[PDB]
Amino acid sequence: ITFEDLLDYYGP
Amino acid sequence: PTSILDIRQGPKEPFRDYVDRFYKTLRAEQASQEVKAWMTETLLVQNANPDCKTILKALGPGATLEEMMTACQGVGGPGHKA
Repeated sequence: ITFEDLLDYYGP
Repeated sequence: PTSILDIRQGPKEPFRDYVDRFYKTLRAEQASQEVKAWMTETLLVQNANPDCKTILKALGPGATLEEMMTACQGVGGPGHKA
């Protein structure tokens, strides 16, 4: 997984 | 000042908790976005505990975070009061 995946998961 | 390199899953820590700590520390890390992607792609699995690491390696690089969470559910746990 990528950093963008973490951003999507915990974000916006 | 912490480093993403310092974030490792506890011996009995739920994978879900470790990923959250990893994410919070990585947000603060002073590195390019491209490097942050690489850190996520490599360190998250590498610094998981042995039992989760085994599971994550089996799932393979195409797995989503949601799939990883499901696969590691209850590893170290189930963490109910005795």
